Amino acid sequence: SKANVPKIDVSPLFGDDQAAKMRVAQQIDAASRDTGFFYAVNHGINVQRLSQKTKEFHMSITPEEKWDLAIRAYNKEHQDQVRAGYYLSIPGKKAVESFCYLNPNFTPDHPRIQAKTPTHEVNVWPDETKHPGFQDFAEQYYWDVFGLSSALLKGYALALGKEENFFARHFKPDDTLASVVLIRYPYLDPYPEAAIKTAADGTKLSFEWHEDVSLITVLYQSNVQNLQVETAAGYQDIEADDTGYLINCGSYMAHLTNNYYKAPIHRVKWVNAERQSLPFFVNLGYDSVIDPFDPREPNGKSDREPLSYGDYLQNGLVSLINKNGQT
Ligand SMILES: CC1(C)S[C@@H]2[C@H](NC(=O)CCC[C@H](N)C(=O)O)C(=O)N2[C@H]1C(=O)O
Ligand SMILES: [Fe+2]
Repeated sequence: SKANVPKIDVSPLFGDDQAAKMRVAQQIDAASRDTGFFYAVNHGINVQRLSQKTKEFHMSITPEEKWDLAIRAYNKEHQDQVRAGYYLSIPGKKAVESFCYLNPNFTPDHPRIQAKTPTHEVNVWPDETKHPGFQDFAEQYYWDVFGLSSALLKGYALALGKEENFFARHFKPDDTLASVVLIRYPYLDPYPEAAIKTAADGTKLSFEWHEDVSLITVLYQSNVQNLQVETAAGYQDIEADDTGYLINCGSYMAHLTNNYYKAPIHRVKWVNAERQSLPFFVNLGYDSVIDPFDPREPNGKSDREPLSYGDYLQNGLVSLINKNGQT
């Protein structure tokens, strides 16, 4: 059965028509209370070019380069790379591979880098001559999707009865913990069975059920259907749409809203197809704390304790590896 995933024209969130912004907020509210997914359309980002530049990267990087960029899970020499870098495939065992990068403003002179604060790292990049234009393209993409995400956060805020900068004031270029992951799901013949997981209902999967570790997740994927969302009605297929961004809440949103906006449980079906999954995880700053609330209660009070974003994030990232494995 197909999940209800509405297409929402988010362009008013970039402008000054406040009533039009409220009508978008209502759609976000409805989707958030239903399956928890929607497609953002009329978002302004050139996703075809994103896909093409990502393809050029994934198909030309070499094994040597992958070792040289590898996170510490794959390369013991890179002890500072917990988040940022290359996540290698393991032919015959693990099909997916990916490249993660963080805020380009996390430079060696950034105060959180100097302090060695958890979850902050300086990005690693391949050689420019081997991948001309890639670093520059990827850094600008970070800021293009940052901008889209800021507009979406205005929509969420309004949807929850707040002023539009409720979330966005904690989402800032100098300190956001947001990440881009460029994931390659390959076509393989034969496809290794160890890379295929099986759900309790029999569905072959590439990644097991989870909630995202994010405030919201802003995802581009190729036009190959693969995601499913759990609803009271069972797991439902999310249709692909390679012209839109698939949006959903992460568990920090669920905490902040006392589950009024749940972090939907979702999973990735196994498909033997060469495709791309390019999430942007919208994370706040390390010390950002928003007081939890509950938009279902007249006084809006919640019995949840405030949680800093950095505490959330550090704990969540490890937990997800422990539950569904090292990606
Ligand atoms: C379904 C997803 C988009 S979300 C799910 C899974 N998510 C993660 O591993 C989180 C990675 C966070 C990142 N390294 C960081 O440091 O910020 C992943 O990747 N999966 C994607 C996929 O498999 O397509
Ligand atoms: Fe996810």
